[PDB]
Formats: sequence, C-alpha cells, structure tokens
Amino acid sequence: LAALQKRRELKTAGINIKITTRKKGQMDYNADIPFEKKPAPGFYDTTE
Amino acid sequence: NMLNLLIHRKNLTYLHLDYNFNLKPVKTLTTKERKKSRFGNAFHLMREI
Amino acid sequence: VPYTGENLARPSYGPANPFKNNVLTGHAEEMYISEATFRAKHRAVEAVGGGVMRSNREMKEVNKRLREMREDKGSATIADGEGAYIGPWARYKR
Amino acid sequence: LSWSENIEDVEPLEPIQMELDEDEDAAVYEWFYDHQPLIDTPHVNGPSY
Amino acid sequence: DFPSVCENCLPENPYVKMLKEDYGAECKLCTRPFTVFSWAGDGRAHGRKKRTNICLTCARLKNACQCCIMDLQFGLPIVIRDKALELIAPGPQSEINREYFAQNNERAIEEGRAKTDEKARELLRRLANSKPAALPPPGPKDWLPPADKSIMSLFITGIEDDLPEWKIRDFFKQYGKIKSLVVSHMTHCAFVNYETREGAEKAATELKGRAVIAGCPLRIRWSIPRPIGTMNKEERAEMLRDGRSAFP
Amino acid sequence: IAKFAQKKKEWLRMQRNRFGEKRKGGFVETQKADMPPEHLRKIVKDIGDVSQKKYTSDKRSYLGALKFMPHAVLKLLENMPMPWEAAREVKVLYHVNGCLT
Amino acid sequence: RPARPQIDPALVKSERPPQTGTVFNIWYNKWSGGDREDKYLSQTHAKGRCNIARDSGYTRADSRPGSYFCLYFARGICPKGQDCDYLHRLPTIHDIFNPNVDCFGRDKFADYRDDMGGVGSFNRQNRTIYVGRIHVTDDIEEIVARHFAEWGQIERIRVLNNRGVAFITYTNEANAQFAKEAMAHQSLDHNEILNVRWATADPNPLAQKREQRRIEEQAAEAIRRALPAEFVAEIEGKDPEARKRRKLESSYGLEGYEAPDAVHFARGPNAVNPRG
Amino acid sequence: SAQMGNNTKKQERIIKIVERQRDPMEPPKFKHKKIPRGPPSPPPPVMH
Amino acid sequence: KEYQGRKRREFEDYIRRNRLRLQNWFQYAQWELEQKEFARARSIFERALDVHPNNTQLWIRYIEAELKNRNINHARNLLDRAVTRLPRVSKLWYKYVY
Amino acid sequence: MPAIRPASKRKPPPDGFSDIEEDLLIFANKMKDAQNTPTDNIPKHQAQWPIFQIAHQRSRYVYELYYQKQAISKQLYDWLLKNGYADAMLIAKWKKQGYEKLCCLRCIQTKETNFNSTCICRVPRAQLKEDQDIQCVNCGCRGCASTD
RNA sequence: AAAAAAAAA
Ligand SMILES: [Zn+2]
Ligand SMILES: [Zn+2]
Ligand SMILES: [Zn+2]
Ligand SMILES: [Zn+2]
Ligand SMILES: [Zn+2]
Repeated sequence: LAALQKRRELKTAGINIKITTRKKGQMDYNADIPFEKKPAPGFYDTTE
Repeated sequence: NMLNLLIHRKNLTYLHLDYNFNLKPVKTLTTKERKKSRFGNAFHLMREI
Repeated sequence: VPYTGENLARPSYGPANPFKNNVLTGHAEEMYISEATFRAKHRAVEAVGGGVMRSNREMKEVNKRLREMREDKGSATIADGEGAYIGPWARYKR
Repeated sequence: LSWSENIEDVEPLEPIQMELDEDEDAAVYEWFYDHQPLIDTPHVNGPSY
Repeated sequence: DFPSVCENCLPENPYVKMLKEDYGAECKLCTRPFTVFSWAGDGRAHGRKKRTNICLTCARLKNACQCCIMDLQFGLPIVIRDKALELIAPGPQSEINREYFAQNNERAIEEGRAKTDEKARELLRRLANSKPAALPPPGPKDWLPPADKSIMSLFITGIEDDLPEWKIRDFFKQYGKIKSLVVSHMTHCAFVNYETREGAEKAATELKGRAVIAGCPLRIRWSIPRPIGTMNKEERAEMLRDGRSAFP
Repeated sequence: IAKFAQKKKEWLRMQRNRFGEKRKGGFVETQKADMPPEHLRKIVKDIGDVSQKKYTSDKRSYLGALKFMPHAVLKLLENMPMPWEAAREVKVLYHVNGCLT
Repeated sequence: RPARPQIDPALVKSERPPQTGTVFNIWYNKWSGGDREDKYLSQTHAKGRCNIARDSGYTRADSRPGSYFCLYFARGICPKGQDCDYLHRLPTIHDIFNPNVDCFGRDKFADYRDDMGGVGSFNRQNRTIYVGRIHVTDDIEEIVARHFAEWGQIERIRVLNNRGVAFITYTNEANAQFAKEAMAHQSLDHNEILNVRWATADPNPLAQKREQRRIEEQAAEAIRRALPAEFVAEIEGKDPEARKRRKLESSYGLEGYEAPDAVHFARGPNAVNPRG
Repeated sequence: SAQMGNNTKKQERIIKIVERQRDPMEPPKFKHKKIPRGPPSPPPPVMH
Repeated sequence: KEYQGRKRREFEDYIRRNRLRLQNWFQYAQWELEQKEFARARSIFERALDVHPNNTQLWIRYIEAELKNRNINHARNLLDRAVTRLPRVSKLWYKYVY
Repeated sequence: MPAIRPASKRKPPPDGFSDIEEDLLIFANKMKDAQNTPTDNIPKHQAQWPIFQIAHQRSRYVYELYYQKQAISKQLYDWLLKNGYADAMLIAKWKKQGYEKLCCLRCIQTKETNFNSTCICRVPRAQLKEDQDIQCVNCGCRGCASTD
C-alpha cells in the first residue's frame, strides 16, 4: 500500500519509471496464458 | 590457464591461483563465498599433479 | 509383383479434385551417385568460363599473360632486400 | 618463462657423462650418450627404433 | 533429416554442398537445440555460411523457411502474415511457456497426431472496399521577403498523413540546400528552414505560396519558427481546409 | 575423326578423374605432415593467458581440453630427458588454439 | 570515389577497458570487484562521428551484390576504408534484407532487451527508434530534423520537448538500424550523450491503426504479386468489366450457378481456369 | 514444389550433406533446461 | 495488471504445491472468470481436467462456468466430451438433457 | 641432431656452410622478427601467415641451391634437411609435377577440409573469377597452381 | 602416517 501510494503520487507528478518485476527463477504469468491448454473443438462452432 | 579460466568462469575471482598452482583467497571470505568456492577432488588432484 | 506392365501403363480413372511431398519446400529422396560425377558437375556450374572449350595452347598463353599481370615472384636465392622471394604471396596488379 | 626470450639461444651446461676410455671402451665411445643411439646405423631397423 | 529451405536461400548452383551439425545451435524461436544445415554462398568474400535458424518443428508450425524465416506461400515476414492474414497461429513467447509449447508440439507430431489462400482472398475483400469563413488564397504578403533577415521558416499548411517526407525533401532540394524540415502530423504543420536565405527566396518566388505535392495542396508562407504543442483536432481540420483553400 | 576429338578428350578426362589410382575416394590424398615449430610458438605466444577479448571463441575449447590435460602430463613426464642429455627434442601433437600440447 | 579511412590504426587496438574493479575476470572480460551500482550509471561519449558526405565511397563490398553494411563505418570508427569487407554508404529504400538478419550482418533476436536496445527483433517490424536524453531547448525539432535527415529517409518525426524525447520513424529496416547504430552515444550540438534505443509501440490509436494498415498493404502487395493479375482484377470487384467477366467465366453454362471460390479461384496443374 | 514467387533457372537439385568437423575439445554447447512435463495423451472413456 | 500478476502468481504457486487439491484449480478458475478472462479460465479448467480426468464435480463446474456466461456452443461441446469420457455417470447425462 | 649440444659435443657442420649460413642466419632472424610482430592490428588467423611464408622461403632457398644451380654438396643439403633448415616434405612436394609452386602442406591436406578438397589457392586463376581477392586462410597465399 | 562442524530491499 505504501509503494502503491508513492507510485500514484509520482505518476500524477509527470515522472513514469517501470520497475523490473522479472525475478530470476520465476515466471511472468501476465505475458501470456501459462501452459495454455485450449478447449478441444466439438460439433458446435464457437467462433462468434 | 585452464584452471584460471575455470576459476574465472565460476565468478570466483577472489581466489588467486598463482604460477606454482596454489589457490589462495585474495580477501576474507564470507560464508557464501566459501561455500561457492570449495572446489572438488578433480580440480585439486589435477592442480597438484 | 503388382503384375508386369499393364497396370503400370494406364491412368487412374476419373477427373482430379477441382479443389505427395515430404519436406515443406519440396520433395527430397536419398540417392547414391559417384562423388566424381558430383565434383564434375559442381566444377562445371561453379568455375567461371564454364563450357566454352579451349585447346591447350590458348590456355598456355592466357596463363602466361596472367602471370605477366602478377608481379615478379623473385630470384629465391636472395634472402633479403630487393629481388627476394615472395612466391605465391605476390600481390596482383589491379 | 617465455621460451624465446630466455631459453631459445642459451647454450646449455655440461650434462652428467662419464669419461669413456678411448681404447678400452672403443666399441661404444662414439655413440654411448647419443639420444637414441645407433639410430642411423645398420644396428636398428630404422627411425621408428 | 533435411532442411525446409526456399530457393531464395539455396545459393545459386543446383549442386549444393551442405554441412550438418547435430545440436549445432538453439532455435531462434523456441530456443531448443536442433540440427543445423549450413551451406555456401554466391561469393567467397565473407564466409558466413548462411544456415538454418529455426527448427523443423518451428518451421512446420509457423510454415516458414528455416534460414530467412519468411512465409513459404507468400514470402512475408511471419508477423506480417500472422497480423494481416490474422489468426492461424499466435504462438506463445515467454520463458518456460515457449519450450513447453514446442515440447508438446514435437511430442504430438512424433506420436502421429497432428486454407491460407482463403484468408488471403478474405484479406483482399477487407482491403479492396476499405477507406481510412474560408481563408483567402495566399497573396503577396506570404512570400515577399521582409526587412528582417532572421525570418527563415517556411510555414506549410495542408500536409496529410498520405504525404511522405522524402518527396517533400526531394522537391525542395532542387531549390537550394535545406538546413532542416520538421513536420507535425498531429497538427498537419511543416517548418522548412534553408541553409541559404537566397535558396529560400528562390523557392518562395518559384512556388508563390501554393504547392501541389503528390496530389496534396499546400500553402507556403514566411514565418519565425515555433515549437508545436498539443494542438487541437478542430484547429487541425481548420488548418487542413486552409491548405485546401490554397488550391481553389 | 576430328569431329569426335572433343568427345575423346572429355571421355578420357572423365574416365581418369573417376577411375584413376590417385582418386580412390574422389580426392588426391596425402599423408599429414609436420608444421614448423614456430607455428606452435606463435600460437602459444599469441593466446598468452587467455585475457584478450579476441580469443573469446577459443575459451570453451580451451577449458574443455582440461579433460585431456592428465594425458598430456603423462606423455610429458614420460619423455623426460635423461641425465646424460643436455637437451631432447620430442614430437608433439598440438591443438591449433594452443590449448593442448 | 574510394572509401576514406576515418581513423589511423595507431589509435584503435584491443585494449583492456578502464579499471572499474579490483580484478579482471578473463572469461567474461569484465572488471570484477568494487561497486556494481557505479557501472550502471557510467555512459560515455563516442570516439568519432561518421559523415556520409565526406567519407562514404567505393570498397570491396560495393562491387559485390548481396553483401552487408559496415557497423564500424556507422560509428565512424572503421580505420581501413577502401579495404573493408562491408559496405560504406547509406542504405536506400531498395536495400531490403531478410528478417533473420539486420543491415549490419548480425543475428537478430526473437525479443528485445530490458533496456530496449541492441540489434532488434524479428517478432515485430520496427522502423521507429526512441531518441532520449535530449537537453531541453526551444529548437529541438530543427536540430533533430537536420541530424536525422543526415542519416536517411524519415517518415515520422514525433518530438516531445517538454521533457525532450523524440520518436523517429524511418521507412526501411536498414535505414532505421543504420541511424540507430550511427548515433549511439553520439553528440548533439550540446555536449551530451544521446540515448538512442528501439522504440516501444505508441499507444496512440492512430499510430496503431496506420501501422496495422501498413501490415495489410504489405501483405496485399505480396499477394497481388503472387496471384495472377487476372485473378486480382476478377476478384477485386471495382471494374464492371471485371464483374461481368467473373460471371461469364465462372458460369460454365448452367445459368445462375456461380461456382465456389475453392473451385473458381483454384490454382493447380490441371485446374479449371485460364491459369497462367 | 512451388514457392514464394516463381522459378528462375533450374528446379532439380543435387545435395551433398557431410557432418561438420567439430572441435574434439569443445564441451557441450548449451545448458540443459528444467521444463514441466507435458499434458497426457487424451484419456479414454471410462467403460464401467 | 500488477494485482492480476500477484493473484496469478499465488494461484499458480498453490497449483504447483498441491495439484491434487481441487480447490486450487476451482478458486483460480473462478477468480479468472470474475476478471472476465475467459480463455484463461478455460485453460485452467482444461489443465485441471488433465490432472483429474474422471472427476464429475470438476466437469460440472466447468460446464456451469461456461453456461453462466451464455457460451452455449462451448458448453454443449463440454457436455458431449463429458458424457463421452464418463458414459456411466448419470449426473452428466441428466445435466445434458436438462 | 637438431637439438642443442653445449660446446664440445657439437659436431662440425659440413663444408661450404659459411657462405650459405649468412643467408640462413638472415632467415632465422626474419623468423624471430615474425615471432615478435604485433597481432593487435591484423585479424586473428592472419597472425599465423608470416611464419609459413618464411618457412616456404627458407625451404625454397635451400631447394634452389641444390637443384637448379648445383652450389651446395649433397652432404651439406642432406645436413640442412636433417637439422630443420629446410622442410623435407615441402621440397618433396616441389619435386613432383603439378606442385612446383606449393605454398605449404596444409593447403593440400584434403582430409582436413569440410568437403574433402584442397584449398582455393590450389585452383588456377583461369577458372576463378576475375579480380577475385583470394587469400587462403592457412598461409595467406594468392595462388599456388603451377600454371600461375 | 573435505564435509557435517562453526546463518533472507
Ligand atoms: Zn524451434
Ligand atoms: Zn529462405
Ligand atoms: Zn597456397
Ligand atoms: Zn598454404
Ligand atoms: Zn591454400
């Protein structure tokens, strides 16, 4: 909460710095769907 | 030069290997430095040979 | 055997689809040929002046002329200085 | 030590050799302390020794 | 046991000499070690040995040449293909997900289990029918040289997004040596500064406040240069129709 | 017969370049020879201790030749000069990076 | 004219970097020891600037088609000139390279870095470079325009003077990379060290829309080159002659048929079409 | 087969593939990686 | 995005710690549904089905999670797959007829 | 023996050795200077090039003095070959036909190239492209075919 | 005729 408050106070101050959230040995689950397993197609179209 | 490259590849540059093949730390080691630096019987047997 | 020559010499009936390789880009099957044949065809397509056959003597004077285009190789009995040996390492007049 | 700057042209010292008698040891006098003795003679099969 | 390489890449000679190395490099896409096939070139000037760069799994799934990594059908860079023809195969690109996806695809293909031109035609149909008080004309005051010699910027109004900068620079370099040219596309404004004031004067006399560049009508005036801020879109359309009014 | 003269030359050349008793394998094969000692001298002088960035391609191999260094120690100490020899010369097989002798 | 060597060979060699540490790691070739935070804030000015007007010229690669450019010419540090194995000249709009490589003959990665710098990525067609660390003045647009018209052929030159950061969108991959590696830590009029990275995609919906439209027009250009012009005209549906040609050709008698696209617009060895 | 554009000079090709003379002293080129196990082959019906 | 990164990291950590507890998969998929991330929710349910293929509760949860969001064609594919996988489970057949 | 003996274990060299040992000493000093050349300027592999040059030159020198003009005796020539004053295998290649201008032995070792070939320097000009800057990676020569 | 055994912004 303290870091979030400081971040929103500095973002509205004009300055914008992104910080490295990419620790080694761990995965970024937001870059793409982790270990994607798409649903199998059945007899019904699902495009729409 | 082979043993020197092995030492420097493991980022153990705080160990000096001299030209008579003695491995000595250049400074006082932390616990993590000592744990990472402990070499094996292959390195040490080759170094004494 | 799948008969002799009658079923090898006939077309399959019906029209084709109005709508088999193995590689994506094309088809490739292994083969055995003599390495000398491959070297001969590679040297034919690779070497400049390919084809355009010439007899031996004109090859002799074109090689002599290209030798004159190169600088002098040297005397090779002089160790150091002017007239020394350079041999194959002689540069080219361009 | 580099070979070129330190040992390449330096004349070596006298090795440990025994004063062979010329008359008594005349059979081995001319070849006793060669590196591979009798290598260019009909006493061996050839340079493979 | 044979690369999928287009004729653009296989050098010239139908008789080609090719080297093979097992686990010779990591795939540039899926980062897994694969068999590298490296051949020669059409010149013995740099022995680069143009080689494969992606594995046959990544070659087959994204359907591209192994060396140059462009499409086998159309010859597009593969992102251009997957973004314009759309869908087909996004493909994960992260750290562990990348080798996970490649591992599962290779495991499926080894175990047996498994319409581009149709989407090309549909792309053609999306693109064929696609579509992205007036000011007086420029008189004598807009191009007459004033008493001040520091007035150097040529203010040009009416430059659209369809107008590239190189046509402007090539059309103005015949008048003189251009010191600079800056164009604000969000404002549709242009400042042209010449290294020679004489060349700017010749351009002013030649163009006389009006220009037709690539079907684009532009109005040219003399002004002191200014920086351009976050200018409004309504005044942008005002300035556009002023540039249109330069050509009656 | 002058019409069939290029044919004779190309047929004889093809037959020799395929069945000649020097090309039993497609290429003229020789016996591997001895380099000058100064080649190895220059290589070992150039690489030094491997501290220049020029030899970054030679580092993996050099550290990998660590595996065969025991065997080099054996051959070196085996071929040592005896007390009656002021010097001895030995044939060495050396790696062209200078990694192993 | 022949290519001019820029620096004498006596200045450039393979020297060890400055001693920013206590012991030199000879595997990684880096000065280990000491602080690690000081290296992260240690940018330096370049050791020379190239100018194409007085230094470009003929070399061995100019006579060789299908060559690569000289990266050490772009930084103005190539010390041999005419006898360099790579090109010494600005790329044109016809100097098109494959996606696997950049214009300098270096392998081109699948994703960018943390600091968005280096060679590039073949996972995104990027003609736009970020040019930051610009001293704030009133005429930033003029100096950026001249110093980037020096290095090729521009399409967009967004500049934000309020904090002084520029976005320069060229027209070619080769010109973009040449401008990126030519101005790397190169000086402006003020004595500063520029930060020329690759540029992250703009969130401006217009820029996204026009970059998309560039992608579909490039794909359309390649498809129209690949397909027969008769097929392109007959599918295009703007010429009434093309429409009635389409009806009559994809009738084959049997009025009111209008054959499917998978059969009418089919290319094959036998096919049912004029083909080509 | 057909390709990106058209054909130019010759179609059929003769290719000589030889293994590359690798340095005997080189260690393995690439570090091995820890990847989670893939999904199973699709399960069968439960025929109870 | 940062909050979703935290929640995804925590949920995937607990998936990796105990993959046989169904509550981890259920809470992760429910949370991703509440974020209106439908592809991710489908992925989580499909991976849970990889770990627990013959679980009737998981099948019903994934069918109902796709029925509450009006994905009728998706849910009918799911029901065909469910009564194909588990032909002798009366609840799945009842749910499909209902 | 080609090794080094102290002072009195050295046998005398054969007759006529002074008039040629002047030039032999020139070649030895040239080889030492080639050992001492900077390598920071030229590429990495080109640093090996001068050695072979001098080696060829040294060998070729001895070759002429025994074969074209008979200026040294067979005792002196065989002594020169045995104590490493001239490459014996290179001269043995030079005496054969089609190999009279051979740069070095590594440029005909077809078992150490990728596709089992000699180097490109062993190819005549008339089949190589005009104005081609050929310079071999082994020794750095530009052409070794006997025609050239 | 070494290890246990001397701690994670
Ligand atoms: Zn791959
Ligand atoms: Zn290709
Ligand atoms: Zn040669
Ligand atoms: Zn050679
Ligand atoms: Zn050669």
